[PDB]
Amino acid sequence: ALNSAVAAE
Amino acid sequence: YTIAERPDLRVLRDPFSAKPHVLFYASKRVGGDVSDFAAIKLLKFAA
Repeated sequence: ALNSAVAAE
Repeated sequence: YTIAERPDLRVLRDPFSAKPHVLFYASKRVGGDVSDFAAIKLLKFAA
């Protein structure tokens, strides 16, 4: 999904 | 009701457009309204 690792999403 | 459509969902992955992102682009195409107006009747709740 969108935005790897760094975000909770 | 006539559902006229193209019977495939095309998925195109784009590693070329954005570099760290794959950006899956999926699409399918479809359409329709009523072809025979007599073939559907409705219920109405006013009076």
